[PDB]
Amino acid sequence: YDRGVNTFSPEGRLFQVEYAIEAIKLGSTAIGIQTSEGVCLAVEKRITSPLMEPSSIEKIVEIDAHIGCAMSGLIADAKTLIDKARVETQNHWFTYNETMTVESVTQAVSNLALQFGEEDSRPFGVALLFGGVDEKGPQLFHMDPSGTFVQCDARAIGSASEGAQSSLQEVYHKSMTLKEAIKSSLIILKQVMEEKLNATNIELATVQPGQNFHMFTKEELEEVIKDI
Amino acid sequence: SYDRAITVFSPDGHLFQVEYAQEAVKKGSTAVGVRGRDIVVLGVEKKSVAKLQDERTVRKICALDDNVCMAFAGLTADARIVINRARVECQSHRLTVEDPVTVEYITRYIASLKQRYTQSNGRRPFGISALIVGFDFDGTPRLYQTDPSGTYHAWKANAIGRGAKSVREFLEKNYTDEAIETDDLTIKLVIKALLEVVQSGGKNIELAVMRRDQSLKILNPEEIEKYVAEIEKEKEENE
Amino acid sequence: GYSFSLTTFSPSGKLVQIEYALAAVAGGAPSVGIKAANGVVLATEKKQKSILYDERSVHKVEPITKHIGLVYSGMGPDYRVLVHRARKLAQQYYLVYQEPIPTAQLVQRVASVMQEYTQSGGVRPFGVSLLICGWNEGRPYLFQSDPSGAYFAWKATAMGKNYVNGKTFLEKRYNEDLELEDAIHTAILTLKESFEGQMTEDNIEVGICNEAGFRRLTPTEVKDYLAAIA
Amino acid sequence: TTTLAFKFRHGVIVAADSRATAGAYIASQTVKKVIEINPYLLGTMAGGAADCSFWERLLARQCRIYELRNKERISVAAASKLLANMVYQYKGMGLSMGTMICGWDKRGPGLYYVDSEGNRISGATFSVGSGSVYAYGVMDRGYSYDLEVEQAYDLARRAIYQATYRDAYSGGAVNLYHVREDGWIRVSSDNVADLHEKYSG
Amino acid sequence: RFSPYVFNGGTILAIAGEDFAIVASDTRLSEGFSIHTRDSPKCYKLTDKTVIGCSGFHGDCLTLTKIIEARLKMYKHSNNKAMTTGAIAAMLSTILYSRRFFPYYVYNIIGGLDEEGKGAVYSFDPVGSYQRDSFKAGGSASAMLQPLLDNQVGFKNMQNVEHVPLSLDRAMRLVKDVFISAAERDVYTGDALRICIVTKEGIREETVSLRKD
Amino acid sequence: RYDSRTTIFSPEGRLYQVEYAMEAIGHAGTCLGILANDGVLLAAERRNIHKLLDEVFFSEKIYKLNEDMACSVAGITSDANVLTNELRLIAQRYLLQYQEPIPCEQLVTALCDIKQAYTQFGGKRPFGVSLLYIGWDKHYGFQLYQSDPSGNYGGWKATCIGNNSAAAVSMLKQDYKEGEMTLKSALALAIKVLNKTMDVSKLSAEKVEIATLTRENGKTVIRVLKQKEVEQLIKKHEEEEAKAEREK
Amino acid sequence: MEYLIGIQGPDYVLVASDRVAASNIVQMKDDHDKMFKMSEKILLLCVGEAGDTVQFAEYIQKNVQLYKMRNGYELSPTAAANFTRRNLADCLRSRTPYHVNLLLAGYDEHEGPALYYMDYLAALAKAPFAAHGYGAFLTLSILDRYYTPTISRERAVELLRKCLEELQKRFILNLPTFSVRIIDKNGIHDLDNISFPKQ
Amino acid sequence: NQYDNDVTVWSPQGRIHQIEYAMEAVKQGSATVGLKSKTHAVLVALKRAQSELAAHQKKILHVDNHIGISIAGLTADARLLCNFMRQECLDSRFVFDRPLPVSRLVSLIGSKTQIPTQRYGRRPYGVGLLIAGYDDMGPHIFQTCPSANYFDCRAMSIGARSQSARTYLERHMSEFMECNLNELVKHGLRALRETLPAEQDLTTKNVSIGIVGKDLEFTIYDDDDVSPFLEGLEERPQ
Amino acid sequence: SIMSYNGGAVMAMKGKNCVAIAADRRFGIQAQMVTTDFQKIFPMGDRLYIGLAGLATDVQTVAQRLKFRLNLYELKEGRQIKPYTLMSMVANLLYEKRFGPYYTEPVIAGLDPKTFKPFICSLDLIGCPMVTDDFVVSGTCAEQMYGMCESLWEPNMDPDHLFETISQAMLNAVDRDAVSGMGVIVHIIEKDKITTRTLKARMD
Repeated sequence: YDRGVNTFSPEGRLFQVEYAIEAIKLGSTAIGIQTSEGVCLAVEKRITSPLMEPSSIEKIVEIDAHIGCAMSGLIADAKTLIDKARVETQNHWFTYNETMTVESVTQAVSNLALQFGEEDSRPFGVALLFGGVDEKGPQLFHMDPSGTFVQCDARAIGSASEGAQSSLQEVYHKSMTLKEAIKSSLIILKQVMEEKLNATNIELATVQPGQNFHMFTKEELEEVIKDI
Repeated sequence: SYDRAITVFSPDGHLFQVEYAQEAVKKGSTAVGVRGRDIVVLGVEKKSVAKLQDERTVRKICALDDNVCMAFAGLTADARIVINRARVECQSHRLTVEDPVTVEYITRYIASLKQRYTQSNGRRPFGISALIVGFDFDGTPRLYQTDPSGTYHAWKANAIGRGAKSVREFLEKNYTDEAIETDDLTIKLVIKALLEVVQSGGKNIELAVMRRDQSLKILNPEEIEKYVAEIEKEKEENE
Repeated sequence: GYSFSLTTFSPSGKLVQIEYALAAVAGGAPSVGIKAANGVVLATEKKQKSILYDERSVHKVEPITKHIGLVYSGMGPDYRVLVHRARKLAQQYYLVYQEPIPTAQLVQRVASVMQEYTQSGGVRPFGVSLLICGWNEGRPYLFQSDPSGAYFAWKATAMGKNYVNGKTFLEKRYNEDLELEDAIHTAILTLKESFEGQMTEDNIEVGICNEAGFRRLTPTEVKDYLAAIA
Repeated sequence: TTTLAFKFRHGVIVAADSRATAGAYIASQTVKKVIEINPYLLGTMAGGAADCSFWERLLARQCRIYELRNKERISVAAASKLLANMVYQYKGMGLSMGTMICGWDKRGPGLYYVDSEGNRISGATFSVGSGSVYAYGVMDRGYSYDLEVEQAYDLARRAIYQATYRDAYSGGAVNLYHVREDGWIRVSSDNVADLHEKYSG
Repeated sequence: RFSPYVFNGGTILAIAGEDFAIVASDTRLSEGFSIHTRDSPKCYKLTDKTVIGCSGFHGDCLTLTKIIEARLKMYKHSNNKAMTTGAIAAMLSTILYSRRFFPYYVYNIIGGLDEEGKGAVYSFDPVGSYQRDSFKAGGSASAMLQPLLDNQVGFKNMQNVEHVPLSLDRAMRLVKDVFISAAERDVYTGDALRICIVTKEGIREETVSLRKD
Repeated sequence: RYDSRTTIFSPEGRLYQVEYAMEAIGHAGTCLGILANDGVLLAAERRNIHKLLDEVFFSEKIYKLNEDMACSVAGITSDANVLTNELRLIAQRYLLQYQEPIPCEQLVTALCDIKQAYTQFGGKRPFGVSLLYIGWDKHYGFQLYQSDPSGNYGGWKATCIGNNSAAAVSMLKQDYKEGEMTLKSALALAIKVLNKTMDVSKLSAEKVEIATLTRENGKTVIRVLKQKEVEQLIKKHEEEEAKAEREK
Repeated sequence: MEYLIGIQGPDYVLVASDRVAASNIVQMKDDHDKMFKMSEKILLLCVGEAGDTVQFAEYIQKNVQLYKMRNGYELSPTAAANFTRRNLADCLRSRTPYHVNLLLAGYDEHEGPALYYMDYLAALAKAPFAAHGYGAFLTLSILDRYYTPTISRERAVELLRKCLEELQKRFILNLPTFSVRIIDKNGIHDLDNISFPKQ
Repeated sequence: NQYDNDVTVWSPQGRIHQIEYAMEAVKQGSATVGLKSKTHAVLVALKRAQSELAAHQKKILHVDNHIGISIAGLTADARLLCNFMRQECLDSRFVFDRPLPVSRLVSLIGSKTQIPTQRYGRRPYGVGLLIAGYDDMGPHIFQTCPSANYFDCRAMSIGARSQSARTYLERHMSEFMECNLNELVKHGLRALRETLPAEQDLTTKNVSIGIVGKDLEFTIYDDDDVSPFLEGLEERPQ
Repeated sequence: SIMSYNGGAVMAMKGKNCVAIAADRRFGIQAQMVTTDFQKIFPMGDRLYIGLAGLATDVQTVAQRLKFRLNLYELKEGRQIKPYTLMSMVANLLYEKRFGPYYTEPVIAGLDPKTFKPFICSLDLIGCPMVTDDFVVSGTCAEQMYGMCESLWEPNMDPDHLFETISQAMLNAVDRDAVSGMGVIVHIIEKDKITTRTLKARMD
């Protein structure tokens, strides 16, 4: 039937948004873990050429000085959602003198994740992970092209999604620490990627309560690899 | 096999009409470009003149601002609009903000213009792919490229056009970890790379350089003939 | 598969729907225009179905300005649209330039109106071709438009049913100069060429352009010409 | 109201008073007339209270988005230009705004002056306010480009004191900021009645 | 011809305590040389930790109060929490500036507790500039109240007087005495005195009569 | 198939509606222009010269457009009159703005941007019109240009477009002159080329048209020369043909 | 109020302005520049209101540069002058009129040098010399006295010095320094700054 | 099947199939149960987990101080009707300075969802609203449907396998008007446990309870205050 | 007034088979002159000119808008424009700015394009046309120009005495005006040729 978003199935359903979830599946993998000491985050780069400059490939962007991000799926759809999410926290600070909470960021983002045929275009092709430290401690969230917003404790999306999530439920518990969960993460990464893991295949991002700066690791990452 | 609309996802999640535009790039002329120590350079593969026309109207390399360059592929109808549009934006930026325009700002504009142009039906996407070169952002040489999907992206060396795959594999075995200084050496790299042309006539090359402080310098077919002579001369000594 | 829309081409040739609209012109009533040395004669064919129809209700020869007349062959209800368009467009010249619009100038503009209905994509073109006459600056004029938007200048022509007989007739039947009266005698003779019945003062309808202006004939005037018409 | 700003070898000095009146009635004595835009930009409040407060906050909303997109701080000449274009659209509608833009840049120190009329100019020394002309005399007599750091602190603190003495619409405390290459730093904030005993001896 | 403004009188007082805040106003509503009513308090309980006062043109005071209470609910269903005292003061400045070229003729003072449990007072102007103070007096009798509170609370122009912080019980009799002296010399003041006290246990109200002339 | 609107792309991948438009130019008339020092010319073919017509305009293919430029035309007449009314209105808009004539290239790019824009926005028919350009300016003198239904153009020294204009280019390269480019050498070349394309014997002067553009004392006159002086140009070519076979 | 001057030569154009940016009593800036390089052979001088000078003249500044990048060659000084007049006259009958006074200095390869005059009501004029401001009254009769159409560039700087010293004598405003350009077949050359030891 | 493409096209039997398909989208969501006494209207919903460690997606959501709604169906049309719902409530507070009557709020929803069921270019809203409220005449339980037929009811259960909850409510609807706040709640969550497969139990982490009362503002409980409600239950009769 | 902001004077006069038109040369703001070569007479085709006077902004603006509409007219029609047709064209252009009017008052002079027949007319600032048989004038110094032309005009005049009449009319009337002068240019056109002369006037 499908061929268009203005159409139902006899059973449910779409059949158009279902195909949008399929477009995530050929993206790169990405893992974020929520822990009481702070939210760590990891991703795989998949660099093609050595002539290809590596830092032009973004997977972690900085939404605000206490909220990180991680994406998969279509880059062309992603750059629009990153652009608004920076503005929405910025307007909220302009009219309230405060920082927008991590949950209410994604509410503003999901409000045009679902506008695709709801005017008076296609749905987007990108899934997102949002980590941040607001007044309720550290938070980690996840959305989809269907706008279904949810909270996750440790999520992994992109390709190797099911292969990560099965292994990731084995090691997670409530009383983790931040330095434990970083090396707990990239053990899963080298199991699910195809290349030998080095300092050029992956990158990290951690946010802490007292360390609103530096959602990043810059060649201290080389030290974490030999601590495997 | 529905390939007849741009707002439809495949059941394995594709946009084939975006994918079909990039096939139209591969019927375009090749163009390469590297960045150097101080002097950037790019070269094109110019097709044969048909003996009865003027050749100052077949312009394939243009400048947007006084310090940023441009090389494209695809089809010249869609290329002329994007050039004419981006000349306005790099000029209007200077009015609203008194700086010169960085090379990174103008590629985000071209990509975002090609971005929003993809999404609506009845707007056939731009089947071109651009190379943007400029040592403009405070003495720092950069080169980027675009894509008909609308994804700007940074390389250190590049090739487009018909059979760019041969050239890109050629550069990885040729672009040394030695950063090629002595900028005629860097020009000798590109002229040797374009000497592995689809035809390599020798008299069909137009190279354009920029020494990061001057304006654009189109080379002349006597100086470019000198560099082709020393490439064959130095290659004969290797035996 | 190309014969259902208008905004696309055929792989070899031209637009299909405009060619089908020209087939509607061929299935219309016959009409003759002859440019004489001093005037232009228009003539058409007006047969009603029954005896019941009044002949003095709807007219064919129709004035646009005091020196510009106009006939057709096609579909009558589409004709009334672009007549009323050509009326209002002729005044807009006169409001600007304070001068009666020359006959070359309307046909620039009326064809640009018939142009616009050949656009995309939910409108149909006209099914009417026209014959436009007028005596501007001494020399007369006789033009012909079409639903495509082209426009020409005939010495003499014919459109409607059985026009190819009337083309071959007037090809043999034209010279460079006759008077306005002898043009009328040969314009009724070519309408009689393809006719079914007794041609009376009500079966035909004739209008002329003198240099003294445009006028259409009364039935008494059209009787006396058809009386002793060869 | 009296503000002043000057740049020298070691950065930019910003100083202002703290009295806000309403006709002949003093509203407050503790008005912060130097608006802290960023950790690297400072703006003043001279002519109109809510007008200078709103549009500079809207400028601080704008420069943060520029930093997130381009991964680089905005230049001082750029932030002065963006404020000039926003105000010019409301020209003649009755805005009062006479602020100054201060900050370190890749070109070095930066000092621009912005009116509600559209007078975007650069310069070395400026003084804006009702008691501004009382400050141009005492500052220009003591100004040098090669002043010391502690000497320049005593110059600007003296110049506000002489302005609040003659003018009636200037008083309160004397704030003092110092723009360094890394960022601005608050120096001190002294009451005039304490400076009166120091300067008289 | 038609003029869109009129003056209604009123006097608003706020004092930021160490762990409290006191907002007081009279209840007289007047116009010209007439008394509309003797029962019209200017206090408004926004949240359990924030009370606002509104003076000036009364038709704008009714409008502006209803705009704020709508946007409190719009914050809460969008953010799952109530606004702070400082967030309301930041929001109100945008609302007042939004009609810059047809202004509200309203003087505003917001008193309430911060996130640390201390007093906070934000004064305003009709166009929307604000600052945090320790005490402000707004309205018609504002010039009769600021010089006295500088003496008692701020201890200005006093020699060899120690600075004990204002207790709650001492602050009550200061508020009750300044309005008695204000009702003698101002004509737009009298008939009652509504006092609101914001603590960490809720909001208490108290009414003290004044002279009725 | 891929028979829909101009959007979309084919796979492999190209644009069929543009190809159907550009190929359909071969069913049109015939127009050409030649190299010249101190001049430029155009030549064209009268089609459908049936004897019941008037030629009240005496200028059908050629449209003097600005003051020092004209153009030929080939394709659908319905789209032809739209562009010529547009293109004259472009040049006067430039002249209103600068008080200087339009310099003969950015006129062409202005039209080709319009002719392009119907290929991207749906759903419009692309213009099925190709046409030439002749003109003089301050910067390059005499020029030639070649419009396409795609919106692409090119500057030529001698070209031709129309009905049988695939073999006429071969005679132009066989009779390429350079340096020597006088008008009488150029007019004599043009009547020989139309003699190859048109299969009508003896080449009646009522079947052709020749328009020239020279430069005289700062005026840039434009000559659409009448049928009396075509006769001395035809019989000169008839004379040169009979003399050329005397060597056999 | 402030001052401009426009001496035209046989193959050069001599222009000069002042460097003052005063605010109602005080003189905030004494090295202000009023000279706008539109192109490599065209200058622009702008005198008017507080905001309309920078907003309008930069709109013309960036718009002529667009013509250069897009066509590949440069505007003539005649067409560049006559484009500016079109922009005031269109924006005159509106809620936002611009109140500036201009004069244009250009050199052509085909027409030689050129000087144009512009009012705030957008009237063009082709003049052999021009001036603006209140100092235009005292000085242009001196320049009318000693002008020769066949004058050398050394006499023109000397005639400029005569033209400025009487403005130092009988004009109430201060005006100490005066920046000077010159335009010839090569391009815009900057001459030395003109200042005044008064007493 | 050729009539089964648009909302505009009638069938040759008179049944528009696109409205019939949006009814099936309501059965994709979980079950939820609403009921009322003379004084208290209680709606109880069932959460569903996405993964083992993700949070459970919420169902009951606050609208006004006297109205709260439940949800079933697409989350796109959930927040889309919610933002229309909250806007109309504060307008009556702003204009009339009274709370809305609950009955005439729902008539605005039926006028809202009617237009995308007739004009072309917009799908119907696949959604399953259950509404509890207090006007001046006591509690109310309303349900809607994507066919815009809103029903007044005294007990209702919609969602996946929600028929087994309805059969429980029919043989206990006489008991509902008289009981207090306490067992009225656990009359209601005895109905949800028949919409469960018999191997798992109604725990704390998967259920929400919202109560609006005659003197009680609409309050949502979750995961900690459910334990005073889950006490005093029997096991499943297996 | 706004008409008295820059001054100006335009005069046309009909002869036997010829027609003459004249104007001043001074450009200046209210009391200060600027230049003495300001064009106020513009050619519109052959043997047909136009003169403009009033606000110097609208003099240059209307002359460019009218040239815009003329060249589009002479390309849709192969013929040139008739003098009556131009008068109807100008009056349309002025009346469109009915409430925002251009501050100018045109004067049209020319011959017939086919015959030899002269034509003169003038318009108001909102477009009321007015054809005469002897002379039309416009500008600030209107009343001085009426006093000279009522006495010096003769019905049938050769191009010699037509030149001397309009010369003596313009020299004596403008010297009585304050804001007009600094030279007078005269166009005298006829069927065979066009003569342009400039007169020796007072430069004070």
